[PDB]
Amino acid sequence: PYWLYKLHGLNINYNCEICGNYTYRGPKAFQRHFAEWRHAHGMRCLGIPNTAHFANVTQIEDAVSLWAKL
Amino acid sequence: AKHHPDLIFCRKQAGVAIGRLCEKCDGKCVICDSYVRPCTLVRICDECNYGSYQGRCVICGGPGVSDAYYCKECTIQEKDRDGCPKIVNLGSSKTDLFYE
Amino acid sequence: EHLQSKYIGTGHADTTKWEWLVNQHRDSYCSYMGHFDLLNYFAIAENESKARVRFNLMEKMLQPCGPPA
Amino acid sequence: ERNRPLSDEELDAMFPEGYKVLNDQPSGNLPFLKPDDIQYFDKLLVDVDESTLSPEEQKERKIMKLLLKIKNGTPPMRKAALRQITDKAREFGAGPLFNQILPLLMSPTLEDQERHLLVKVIDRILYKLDDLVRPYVHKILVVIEPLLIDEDYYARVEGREIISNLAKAAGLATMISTMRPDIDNMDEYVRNTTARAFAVVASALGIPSLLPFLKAVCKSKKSWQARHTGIKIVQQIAILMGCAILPHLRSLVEIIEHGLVDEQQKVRTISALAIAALAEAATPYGIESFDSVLKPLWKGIRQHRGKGLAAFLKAIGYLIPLMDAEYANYYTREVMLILIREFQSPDEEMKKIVLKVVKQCCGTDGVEANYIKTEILPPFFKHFWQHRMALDRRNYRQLVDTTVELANKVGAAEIISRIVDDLKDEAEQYRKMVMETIEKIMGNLGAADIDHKLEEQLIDGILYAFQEQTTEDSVMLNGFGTVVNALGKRVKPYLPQICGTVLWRLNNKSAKVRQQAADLISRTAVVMKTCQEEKLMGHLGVVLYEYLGEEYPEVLGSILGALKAIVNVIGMHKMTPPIKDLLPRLTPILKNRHEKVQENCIDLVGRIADRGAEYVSAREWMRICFELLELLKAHKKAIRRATVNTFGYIAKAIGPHDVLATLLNNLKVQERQNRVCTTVAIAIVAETCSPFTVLPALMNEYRVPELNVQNGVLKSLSFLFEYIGEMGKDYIYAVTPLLEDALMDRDLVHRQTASAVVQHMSLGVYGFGCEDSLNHLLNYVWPNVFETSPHVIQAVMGALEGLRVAIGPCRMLQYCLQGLFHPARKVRDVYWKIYNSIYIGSQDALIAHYPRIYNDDKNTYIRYELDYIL
Amino acid sequence: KDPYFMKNHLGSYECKLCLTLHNNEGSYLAHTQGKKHQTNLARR
Amino acid sequence: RLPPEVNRILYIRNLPYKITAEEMYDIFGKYGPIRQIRVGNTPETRGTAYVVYEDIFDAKNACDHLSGFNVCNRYLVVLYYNANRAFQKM
RNA sequence: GAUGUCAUACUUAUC
RNA sequence: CGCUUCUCGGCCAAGUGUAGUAUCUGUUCUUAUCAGUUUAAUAUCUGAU
Repeated sequence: PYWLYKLHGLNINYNCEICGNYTYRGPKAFQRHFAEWRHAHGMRCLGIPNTAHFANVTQIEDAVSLWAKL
Repeated sequence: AKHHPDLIFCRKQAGVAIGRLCEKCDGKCVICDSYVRPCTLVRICDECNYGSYQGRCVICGGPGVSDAYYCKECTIQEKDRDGCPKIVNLGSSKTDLFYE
Repeated sequence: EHLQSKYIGTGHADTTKWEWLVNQHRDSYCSYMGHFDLLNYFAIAENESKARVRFNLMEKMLQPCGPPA
Repeated sequence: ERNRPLSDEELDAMFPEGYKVLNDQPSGNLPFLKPDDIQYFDKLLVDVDESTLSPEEQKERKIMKLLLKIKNGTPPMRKAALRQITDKAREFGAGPLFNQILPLLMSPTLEDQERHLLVKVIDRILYKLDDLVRPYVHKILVVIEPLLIDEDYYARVEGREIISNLAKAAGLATMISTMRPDIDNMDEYVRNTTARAFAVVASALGIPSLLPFLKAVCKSKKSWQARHTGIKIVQQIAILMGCAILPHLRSLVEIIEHGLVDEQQKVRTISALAIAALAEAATPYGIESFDSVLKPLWKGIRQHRGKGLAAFLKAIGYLIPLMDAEYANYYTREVMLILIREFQSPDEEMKKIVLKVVKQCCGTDGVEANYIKTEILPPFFKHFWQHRMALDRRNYRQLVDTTVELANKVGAAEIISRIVDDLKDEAEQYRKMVMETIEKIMGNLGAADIDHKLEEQLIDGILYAFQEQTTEDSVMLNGFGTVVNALGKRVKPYLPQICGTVLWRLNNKSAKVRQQAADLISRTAVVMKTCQEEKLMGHLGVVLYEYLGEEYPEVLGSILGALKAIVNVIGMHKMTPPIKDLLPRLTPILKNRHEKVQENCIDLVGRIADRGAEYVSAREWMRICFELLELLKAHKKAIRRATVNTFGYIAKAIGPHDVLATLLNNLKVQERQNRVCTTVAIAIVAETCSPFTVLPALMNEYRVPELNVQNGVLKSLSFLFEYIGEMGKDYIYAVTPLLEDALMDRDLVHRQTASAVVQHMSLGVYGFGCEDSLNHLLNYVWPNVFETSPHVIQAVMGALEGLRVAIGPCRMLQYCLQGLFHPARKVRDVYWKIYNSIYIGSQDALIAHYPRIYNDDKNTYIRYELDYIL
Repeated sequence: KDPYFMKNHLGSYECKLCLTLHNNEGSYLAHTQGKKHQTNLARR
Repeated sequence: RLPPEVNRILYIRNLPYKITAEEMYDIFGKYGPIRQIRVGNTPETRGTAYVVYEDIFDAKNACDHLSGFNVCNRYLVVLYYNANRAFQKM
């Protein structure tokens, strides 16, 4: 259905530079996949621990500065 | 009152004129419109009680019978320290039923 | 609308932080000038009397936070 | 339509079986169009078929169809059309809406209900079209101008409200620009309507906002019509605002003093009427701003005679109580001869002005009673006490007020001896006016001045006025009751003369005579106990006990009121119609469909349950508690308030165990005004007896799988908490898991009832140490603030306003924290409203509960005064 | 024998397949025929 | 000025079964001319009647001064005629 | 999820 | 009509008016970009394309 995909914010391109510049078809889907195993495995390669401060972090250069600031 | 949302109060400077209530609205509060535990009387303003408007009902507007008073829930919530609780404009209440 | 014009210090949905801070500072200055205990504590903290503290609190009511932004 | 004759077939088709006889329709389901209303809705008879033929006027066609459906359609259809036109007033625009509304209201074949609906639509379409009806100000003013001068007071009030809304929406400059060519018009009625609209705009927008415009309009010398319109507008603004023109009295008096010196007598009469209206407002204190007005006015009473002299005499009589004592004495000492010379005036307006000035000329010191009784009262009795004065209401009420003022000034006996002769006349209006004047003289002064030579004549005149009454007015019965209350013990040689005329009035062919006799027995029931008359009351009660079989319900309700008055004036257990043979006698009387008869029966049943509950065998009360559930759902708002007290008295007498099950079984009726009236009765029964006995059963009604029963139980719990108040500290832990479970329901009405119950528990248990359950209920009431229903939002606001006083303003400021600077404006507005309500509830308490804010670069916000410590 | 109509805790009717509410008993019997209930039966 | 609930026909409940047509006509014609009167002759319709008047104002006066009137069977409740309430048995 | 027609049901001691 | 006896029975179609609201039922958008109003962000609208 087009209406259930337009009302729920689906079919909207979002880019995640942390998990290999992956694609996401929803803001709520991106917010749910941020606290997931795939984002934790993508952030574990850079050495950043899985905390609540890096929930809305997308770029690796900003996440590295947020990890060095703490 | 609380039943009609289009009713507005006077909210002027309260003087020494005590409010009055008719026989159809005797015992009911001015704001909460409750009949239990009266705590403080209502003080009307000088513009709402002058000449022919003396001793009239605050809610309805007819001839007053008893003295007007606020409930116990209005005195503790600082609702009696506001302006005059006199209904001035009558909109969508007791106007279409008279023509029908 | 009329609530902000009748009773000052209420605020609305488009109220900035500077006006809210100035209203809170004016309310704190009015509570310090009204209560005798806070004025006595402010006079015991400094070396000035109650009249000098009241004159300093009354002159600080005009823009207590500074110029607006 | 409702009085059209019907044939036998239509009458037979509307009756069920088992009874023995002893194109012209626009586009479908649109309502019936009148043959004279086929001009405004002429574009609706043809089909729309909107395809490459739909301009912006096609929305105006839908707006005209909605107006036609709201004008003569169904009231649900009218409500749907009003909801469609109020929510879409900004998208439709004020232009086509005004262009469709203005010729519809200007039709010569309209009605009162259609004009009222058009005025209601114009008032509801004025709140969304603010600052947009400025070119349509004159087109709305030309339709709202004859509404203020109408006969009905409701239409005039609606026109005044519409003019105030138009003045509030169009500002001050647009109304002054629109009302500027409407002052020098040729039509006098249109000029008076424009002056009334200008006075309404000045009352709605402030007096100094239109004071220099009115001063420029009054001081301009081009024609007498503009000055007359300005003086009429000033007089209407003085007569509309009573005590609001008192700070602006000098600025109006300085403009009014320029008049009454011109060659035109109409402008002088208008200036004198404006001065009288301004002195009317300043009735006790107008002299201060009037010393420049006393000199040309009084010479106008001396140099000329006519209507202007009558207006100057009215202005003098209005300004005379507003001056000093010596000035009022010097004014009344030189105006009594002019009042006596104007007693033979054939004009009705001059006679009315003289009767109005005679009440104010003798109201203080200076005027002796002997000179007023010698030279003022015989010409007032010979020239004003006629038959033509009682016809008009404005000429009867002013004459009655002047007679009451003359009786208060001179004496009550001198007026009674002159007004007792007109009580046995052949006219009903003059006798009613004389009875009202006698009742006012008895209520104000009294009956102590009346000797024994006039009291019997007055009682005979009152009996002749009551026995020869043709209307259904209660003035004669109230006058007889006032005479019996003012007489006191002086009516002891009158009770066989009166009551013997009462029972003889009880047996007649007419139906209103028995009701009038019962009303006279009910009004003279309190005068029998104070005069040591107990055998007559015991005979009248036994007579009225058999008088409950009158076929007229209007006489039966009056007989029930007389029986209630006899039971109130005498003892409850000492009545010759005793309660053992009256309470079963009233049990079939309670099933009457009338309003006043059932109200009197419910009042008598409540009095018998409160004062005589030991006169039954405890089985008829249980059978009357089931008939009390049918006493509700009546459009009178009085019997439903006494039925709950009667149910509470029955629960206090027979025990709160049988009436509670009857109240809980009647909770599922799915009808309005029947479940709230039973919840209030259950709350009154829980508040009269111990509420703990009603504690598990009210917890049982929420266990039934019904929404209406759960809502009625929650409303009964909220009403019981509001009636208890400080006694709710012991019943809060039992109602806490009920309120915690009712707030998590999907239904918004149950959440609003739980919020109201939490508000009642917070307002009742404030200052008792119950802030633990209130903080638990606030955590569930806080997600209910984001509702879209206004009733649920008002219940949540009342719960927040009740919990801020109970749990403290610090907890309310902590719960409202981090929401004032929210990104979403729909939550930010609710948070700003909650913060404004918390500031209006307790502003000084928010100083210690304010959070710490760090200082910025340019401005500082850290409180250094409270951060310091000694 | 409809396995989708259930009774709620407020004395109403609930269609679990389309997840719809109905106040009276006459609205649950009129909700079985329609565009949404047929699509929910065809999808399930 | 009249509410839309009033009509030319008025129903009466809990009427005495031993009442004759003359007494019912005398009770009905006190407020004006009565056009028709139908009394129930069924066990499911006993104690009820329908009185239709010629004038709407006379019918409103009869409804105002006939409700819960004195009657042997019981209070002579006189309610307004409704189309949906009269056909409730069907 | 929204719209515009229809029906059902609920709330404010409204009359 | 009065008194006595037997038997039977009683007592201690609830309407209309006003304000607000939650559900089905009959329906519509796979238009690719660009700029703007708006929205917390979507959605929607205006243009140009």
